[PDB]
Amino acid sequence: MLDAFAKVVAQADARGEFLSNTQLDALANMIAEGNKRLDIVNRINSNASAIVSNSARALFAEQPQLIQPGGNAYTNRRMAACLRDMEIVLRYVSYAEIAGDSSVLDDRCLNGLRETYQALGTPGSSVAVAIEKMKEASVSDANDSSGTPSGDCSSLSAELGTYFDRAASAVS
Amino acid sequence: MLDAFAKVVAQADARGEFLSNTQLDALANMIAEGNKRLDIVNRINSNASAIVSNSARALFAEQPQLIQPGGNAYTNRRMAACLRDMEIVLRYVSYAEIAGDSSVLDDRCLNGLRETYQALGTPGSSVAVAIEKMKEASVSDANDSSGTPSGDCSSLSAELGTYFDRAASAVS
Amino acid sequence: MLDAFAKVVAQADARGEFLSNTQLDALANMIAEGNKRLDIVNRINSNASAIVSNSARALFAEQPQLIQPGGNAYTNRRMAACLRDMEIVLRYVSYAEIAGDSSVLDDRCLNGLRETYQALGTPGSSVAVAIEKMKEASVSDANDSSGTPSGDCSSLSAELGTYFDRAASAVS
Amino acid sequence: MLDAFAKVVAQADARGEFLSNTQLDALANMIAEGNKRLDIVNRINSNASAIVSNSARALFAEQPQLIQPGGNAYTNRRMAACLRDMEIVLRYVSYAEIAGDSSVLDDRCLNGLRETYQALGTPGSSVAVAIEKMKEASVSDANDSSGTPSGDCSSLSAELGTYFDRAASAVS
Amino acid sequence: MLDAFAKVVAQADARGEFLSNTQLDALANMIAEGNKRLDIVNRINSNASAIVSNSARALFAEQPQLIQPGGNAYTNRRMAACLRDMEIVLRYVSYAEIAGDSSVLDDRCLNGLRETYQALGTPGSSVAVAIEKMKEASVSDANDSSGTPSGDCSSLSAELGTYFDRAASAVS
Amino acid sequence: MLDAFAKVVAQADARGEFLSNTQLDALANMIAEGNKRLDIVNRINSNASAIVSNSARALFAEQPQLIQPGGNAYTNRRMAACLRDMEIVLRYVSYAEIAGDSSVLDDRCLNGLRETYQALGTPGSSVAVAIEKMKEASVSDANDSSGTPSGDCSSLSAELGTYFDRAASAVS
Amino acid sequence: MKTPITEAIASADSQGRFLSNGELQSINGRYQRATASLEAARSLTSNAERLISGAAQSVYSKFPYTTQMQGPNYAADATGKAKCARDIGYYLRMVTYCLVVGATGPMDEYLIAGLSEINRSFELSPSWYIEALEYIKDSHALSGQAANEANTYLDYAINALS
Amino acid sequence: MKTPITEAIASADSQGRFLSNGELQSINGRYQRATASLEAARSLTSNAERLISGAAQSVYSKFPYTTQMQGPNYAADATGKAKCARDIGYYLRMVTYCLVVGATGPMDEYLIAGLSEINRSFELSPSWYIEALEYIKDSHALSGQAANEANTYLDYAINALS
Amino acid sequence: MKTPITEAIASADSQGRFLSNGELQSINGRYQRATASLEAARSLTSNAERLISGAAQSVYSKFPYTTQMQGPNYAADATGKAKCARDIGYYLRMVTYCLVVGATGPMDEYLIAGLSEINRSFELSPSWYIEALEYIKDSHALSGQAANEANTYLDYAINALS
Amino acid sequence: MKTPITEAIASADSQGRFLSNGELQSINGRYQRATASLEAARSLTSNAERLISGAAQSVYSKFPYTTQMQGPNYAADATGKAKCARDIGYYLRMVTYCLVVGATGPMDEYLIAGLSEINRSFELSPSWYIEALEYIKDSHALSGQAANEANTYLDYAINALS
Amino acid sequence: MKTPITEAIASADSQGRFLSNGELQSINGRYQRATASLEAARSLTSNAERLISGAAQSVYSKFPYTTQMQGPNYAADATGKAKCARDIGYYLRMVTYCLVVGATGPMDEYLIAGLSEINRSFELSPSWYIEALEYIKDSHALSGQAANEANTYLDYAINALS
Amino acid sequence: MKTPITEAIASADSQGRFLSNGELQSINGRYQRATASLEAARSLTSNAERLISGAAQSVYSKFPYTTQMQGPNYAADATGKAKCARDIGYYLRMVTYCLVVGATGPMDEYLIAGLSEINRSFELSPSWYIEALEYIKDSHALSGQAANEANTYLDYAINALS
Ligand SMILES: *[C@@H](C)[C@H]1/C(=C/c2[nH]c(/C=C3N=C(/C=C4\NC(=O)C(CC)=C4C)C(C)=C\3CCC(=O)O)c(CCC(=O)O)c2C)NC(=O)[C@@H]1C
Repeated sequence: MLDAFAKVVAQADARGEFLSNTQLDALANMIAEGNKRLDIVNRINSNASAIVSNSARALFAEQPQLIQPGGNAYTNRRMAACLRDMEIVLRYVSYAEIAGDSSVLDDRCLNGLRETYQALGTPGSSVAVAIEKMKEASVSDANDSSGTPSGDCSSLSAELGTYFDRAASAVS
Repeated sequence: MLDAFAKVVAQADARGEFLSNTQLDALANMIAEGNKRLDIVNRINSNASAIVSNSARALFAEQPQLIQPGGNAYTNRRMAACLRDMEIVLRYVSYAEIAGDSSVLDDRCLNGLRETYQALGTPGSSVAVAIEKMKEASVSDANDSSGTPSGDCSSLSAELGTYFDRAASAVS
Repeated sequence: MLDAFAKVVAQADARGEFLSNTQLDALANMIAEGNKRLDIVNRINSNASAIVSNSARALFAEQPQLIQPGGNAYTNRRMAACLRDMEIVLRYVSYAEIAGDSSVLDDRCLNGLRETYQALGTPGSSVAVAIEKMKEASVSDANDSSGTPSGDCSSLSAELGTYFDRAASAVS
Repeated sequence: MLDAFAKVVAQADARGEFLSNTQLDALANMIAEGNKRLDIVNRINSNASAIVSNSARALFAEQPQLIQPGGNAYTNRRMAACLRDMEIVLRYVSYAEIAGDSSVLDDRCLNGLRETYQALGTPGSSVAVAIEKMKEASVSDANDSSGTPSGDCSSLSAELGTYFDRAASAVS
Repeated sequence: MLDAFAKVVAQADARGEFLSNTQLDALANMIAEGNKRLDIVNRINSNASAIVSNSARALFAEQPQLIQPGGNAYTNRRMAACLRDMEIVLRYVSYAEIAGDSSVLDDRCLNGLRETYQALGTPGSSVAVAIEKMKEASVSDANDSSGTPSGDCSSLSAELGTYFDRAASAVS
Repeated sequence: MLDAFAKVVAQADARGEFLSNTQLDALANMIAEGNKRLDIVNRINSNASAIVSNSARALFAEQPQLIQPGGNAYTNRRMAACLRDMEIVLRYVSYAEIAGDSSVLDDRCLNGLRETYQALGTPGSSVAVAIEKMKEASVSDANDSSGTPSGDCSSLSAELGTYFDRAASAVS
Repeated sequence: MKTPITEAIASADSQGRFLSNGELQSINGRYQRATASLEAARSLTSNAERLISGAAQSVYSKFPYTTQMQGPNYAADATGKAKCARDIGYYLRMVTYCLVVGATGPMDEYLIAGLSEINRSFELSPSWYIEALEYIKDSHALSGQAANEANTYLDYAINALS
Repeated sequence: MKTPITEAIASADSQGRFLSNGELQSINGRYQRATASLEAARSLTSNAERLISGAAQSVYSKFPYTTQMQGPNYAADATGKAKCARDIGYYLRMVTYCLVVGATGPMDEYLIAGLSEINRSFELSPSWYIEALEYIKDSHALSGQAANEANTYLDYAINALS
Repeated sequence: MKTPITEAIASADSQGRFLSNGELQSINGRYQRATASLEAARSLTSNAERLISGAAQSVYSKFPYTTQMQGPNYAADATGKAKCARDIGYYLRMVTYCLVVGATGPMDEYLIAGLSEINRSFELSPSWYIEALEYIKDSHALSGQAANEANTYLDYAINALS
Repeated sequence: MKTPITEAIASADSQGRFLSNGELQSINGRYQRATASLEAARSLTSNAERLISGAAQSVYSKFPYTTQMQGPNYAADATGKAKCARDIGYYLRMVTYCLVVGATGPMDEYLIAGLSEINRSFELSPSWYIEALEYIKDSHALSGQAANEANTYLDYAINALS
Repeated sequence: MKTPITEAIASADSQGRFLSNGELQSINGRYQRATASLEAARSLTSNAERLISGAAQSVYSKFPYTTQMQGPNYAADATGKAKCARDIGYYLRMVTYCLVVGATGPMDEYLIAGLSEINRSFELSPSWYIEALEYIKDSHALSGQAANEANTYLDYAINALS
Repeated sequence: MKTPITEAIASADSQGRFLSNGELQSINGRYQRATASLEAARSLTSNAERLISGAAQSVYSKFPYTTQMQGPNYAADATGKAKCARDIGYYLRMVTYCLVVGATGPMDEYLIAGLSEINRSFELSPSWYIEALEYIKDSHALSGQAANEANTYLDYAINALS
């Protein structure tokens, strides 16, 4: 997998080039935004159980057919797997956020997921709703200044939103 | 795998329903037919090597080209594989018979077998004939009342015949 | 795997026949040629590193683009895999040569290789150039009489070149 | 492993003998006690969690030093191991009870336990106390006639007490 | 393991020395003894089943107590293990013979054997008798000119005898 | 395993206590020397092959018997195992150094080493000499202010020496 | 699904062999016990509604805080009380499935697998269910071996929760 | 040794758990069938020497050569014939052991393990034994389920031989 | 115990190599964050009694029934409430150890391993502890990064419980 | 198929290397022995009919019952005797193949793999074949190393049968 | 590619969990060291041609035999010396990549994996590259932690070569 | 140590069987080749001193630096040159061992295993040894197959160095 730094390096190596002063400057900027990126990831890790369970609770309340007998989330084994998938997506998004690159998300997690759900009979549009709820809960936590020095994190929050969106598209 | 009891339960859980009166009746009937079903399985078990070998003997007398040099059952390794397959089908049919359900036979034995024989160059029509000879031998033992209180086993013998038939259709 | 002797045997067995006096005569001739065949393999073995390295050096001198950054043989890991691939082909060819049958080269080495290279993005034509250079170097070693009783080995050297060609055609 | 029947058979085989009519009578008598032996084992299984948990609770109420910082049952991992060891002994005792022979208990569970605990720093007399409490709970369950035809199970309840006692002494 | 040549090289290496002309002459005599050494091993290989079975038959005829119930060789499992141990010993003796050194016999087979039998309850002295019977059958075959150019194999057959004696002494 | 911080926490836990302010300040003294401890570890990593090789060279100049034929470091496999051991000790000393605790070194490396070398016949006093040469080289590197802000590291260099000494005493 | 019959079959298959007498004898042990099991299953099913409703009340009376502490995971709301009765019915239905197949298989697969994860995540207390299961044991009205069968599976569930 | 009880215990232990109701039902199964099994074991035991004698004679009648081929593996000699009756007695004794414990365990352990190796090494024809076994089946004169139990284990041995 | 330092060492060792500069920077990362962590550890520790007492009261006010339902499992008694405050203090103490070593290691090993089994066996509700931890987070009165540190580990515990 | 050459290759390949001098030597050994082998192979092939017929007759004489006993399993009938002669010819033809490739591979592959299962399932006695192989050894009339080669492989078959 | 960040992630993923505080801490250590890392990277890059030139010449002066003895594998020729400066330039560029990502990942992946095979096959002496790298350490003129960063990765390459 | 004979044994043993004709045949290949092998070994040994001395000189001329260049590893002293003649003598002595056992085993075990580690750590150039081996090949003056045997092992060492 690649983080944002490794990605610039891999692109540079294939051309046999040293990074440019301009590229080095863009990486310094990312280093400067590091504490803030770490706050965002810490907010996700610190609220992981809530982000997942509250979003699932909301999904099953909006889509009760998922949990009735014969629904894809009926029986505790299936309910457990559904909560697990939501947690997996949230973990991979959080990995993408600390890496500042969607690679780990795309390769270890989203690649083929759409096919997997179609084969299982898991409704992908419902999984996307689950992911959109986790995104909303997360972006809301990321935008909350309680616990951090006040400042602008709009770039980072927007970036976090793009990762959740990549996940929501891939499952459908 | 599922036995006849688990299959009814699986159909009821998918509907989120307690078993119906007709379901509970059918299950009571399976229990009542139990000793008889056991007698049939014991006949196969007690006559397994004869059922296999006498059937293979008849198969090769009818189709000598299987054992001619170059034939699919020529060399002891291939003859042993052939006899093994017959014993395997007989084993799984006996499992489906004690189970009262073909799931074990279908999934652990029949699934993909037609493709396997085509890929090997094993003539499927011949495998089917070997299977039909075992069924004939087994149904005949099943109709022999020596060793059992005399009574009616016609539904059980027909069900046994059905499992052998599923196996014979699956190989070509 | 089959050597030349085992091949005639497998063909005779499928026909249920004993080898004819003529086949027996043809195999005795192969036995007569054994020492010369062993000399060829020993020449390849004793010069393997130089055959492989001098051929790669020649290939990279002609196709510098392969080792430039971005090229398929750029980075030591890829250059090492390229050298290993050349050594693998040289090995299977030597095996074919002492087996006196291409079956081993075909089965364990050339089969599916054209595809493997296409997927990796490794230029089949370059691999073929590499093989052709190794063929050239080995055939030259084979026609060198220093260290062997002077004699005619034309048949075997032509057989050796055939194995290399099989490899050169299989990679692209 | 041996149950009471296999034990007699193994002794008879080493002497090259068939069981005597007296031995057959003794096994028949054991067969007659089967439903009662099954009821006792069902009672343990059905109350396993309470038997273990209440017994540990009593032990820690008596020996509070076990759970305070530094004690052997302090931290959840050690408490979990302690509870687990109690269920293991109860499990093995239940095994000996259905087998009607202390063999599996003495072999797979008691032999060496004394050293293990001495090595670990686990107070043996404390473990013997836990076992003694599970014994009281279990024998009391076994003597309870609610849920069973009323009858005499004193020899079975005596046998049950004997297996537990073997465990209590095997640990210190 | 070591064969006779490697053992001489190993000792020379530890002294950092080239083999002397006398050592080289000793090894050349070994090469001269080669065909005869190959005939001895072939005789054992060609008569292995008879050497083992006939030897076992004689041991059981003089020591019937081994096979009566309770005897160490009673039950087919134990008889099979006893035959297996004779074959293993014969097999290792034949390796020592082809190697011209007892190292593979001592390391892979005899070291620890006496302990094993003691712990097992297997009477080592009976195992030695079984071995002495195989040695006598084997030496007898090796001194039989039927099928070999008539000549002197006294040195080799005396060496074969030494390997059997080593095995016989190692089991008690 | 434990680093210095974890060691204080484990002692505290077993006593059921929070760390005192004194303990917290003592750990803050460890944090304050952290950059220096890192420099020492970096010096060792950055000079590892020289520390090992130059030390081994001096050991073999002082003790040529180790490399003469028959010696414990004679043949390249043994010479290489010897260099690997020096490197393994050096790695474990550097781990103890970053941990600020000898646990990892005593547990995963030194425990049982004395017995291992005695069983192998490796002269332990020669290994201790090797380890003392690596200590001398490492401490000389550590006292070298080239590449670091100038300051006093005598306390850390003494601690580093203690780890090396623990290893040297353990091998004999 | 694991039942006495599929288990005998899995054992023979894992050894590439036909079932033998011991196995047929084990299965007949199941058929023999089955008359008491089916009697229990017919009764729990005919009495499902009274048992479930009866069990839910028992829980609300024993943990009156769940009928009051209002939030998403409590009997505070109509939805919560309906979910509670729905869950209890799940447990009763699973016990009838186990009776029918002669094993815990149905409960293990449809309910117990993932149970710890679910109760933890939605903050459902095992104690609530234990109380409902105790009520069922106390209220079914079966006797003899049919009661033994029912209680054995209800106790298996209690054990899974503690 | 494999019996229905040791087997249930071995499975529960392998899964670190108490015996399941499935296993208690299997053992119930063994207790239920044991009256017929012990009845068969008592009668075969009582008639052993008669059964062994008739069986050996049946073998010699069917395979005339074995009694007239003076060699180690032949009924030709006194030793050969003594061993033949001895072997037949072993199959019969193993059969009673199987009846006693309720499984094929005893015969698997004491006779079938290594059986192919022995018959191959000593050139004993499995066919000779199958004949002795069929004679026993035809001669024990049991009836009902006691006959079913005996015949089942006797057929188990014939199948191991073919 | 897993700390950033022992962890870096176990990884280097599992690869038979010297620590990497990446691992040195990682340890430097822990050395840099330690000032904030040690300050949180000192503060929570000096306020330990009032945090623990206040957390227990907060659980008693939110789960009235625990101090009401009289049995071994509830703090309906002096022993019961004593164990509750003792458990609450264990959580706090673990949190300070995590701060001290810069990782969840101490809490993972001394408290979280086996937590599920103990809460299930003794019927302790994870929700009770979640409320105690929420209380501590709202009450420690830390600020800046010392507060972030404290809260990150208190939230980690909350997550282990839900 | 396993020959001295495919074996050397398989070894070299398994270790990812070129054959080494030791294997060239091994292969040289096969070329050296081949003259004796091919002479044996030619002679056995030339006298195959004679040999197969005399072998079969030797078996009928030693085991009279097989040419006497009714059943497909016996060379009593024409078909049984034709199968027998056919089988004996299979052993002879495999022996010639071993001589040709210089190893037991053809016999291992085409006949020994699965031999125990066939002989047991069809109740063929290993002893009948051993007798035919002994007859062939005594009647091929080869001398010197050609006889050594032929007998070695015939003895190898005898060993697989016992 | 292994960096402090991807390693933190790979580790957490291998355990199916979110990164913990220990890991965030390690990543902040990377970010805190990055300032010196990037300064070293910018400087080595702007001076690359001077360093590569100076390193190539230090090699020819020390092993003049390379520029002496000829063939394809030497500093004797144009392509040889061209390839030498090119290789040196590769070492330097990998060094700046290691500096930019905070770990030896780029150098491990792009240069060290397969290095001994290449040096052996093309008979390139590792001693040549060690002289070049020592020259660069002696000539980059960085100071403070920027120098330490640069030298650590330069020393990592020398160790891979020795 | 791997020899054609120990290798045959290992394979037989790896299959729990006696050696078969194929393998005896293989060992016969080693016995037939041995006369040329021992002729080569005897000659290389009687000429060891002048071959070794000549080989060292040959290396000193091709690589003049090592005769000048100061340093322990370079023969810029009496010791360095004594170690050089010493190593060359080891390669020659290992060559004679291979010739004696008929395989590369001695060389593989005493010299090649660990060779890359040693040459890298002590900065010894594999090219220096190739030069010495080429010189021995060009100077032993053997002829016929004995020369073939000698060069095959000398080229095997050359291949191990490149
Ligand atoms: C002492 C142990 C208690 C006691 C028991 C006792 N039980 C019975 C009889 C039966 N118990 C069962 C129970 C089982 N058999 C099985 O199949 C299984 C599960 C698969 C179990 C748990 C049964 C079937 C019976 C027979 C019932 C019937 O109605 O026929 C008795 C009665 C006498 C007997 O020996 O059969 C007794 C005495 N009784 C006590 O008072 C103790 C408290």
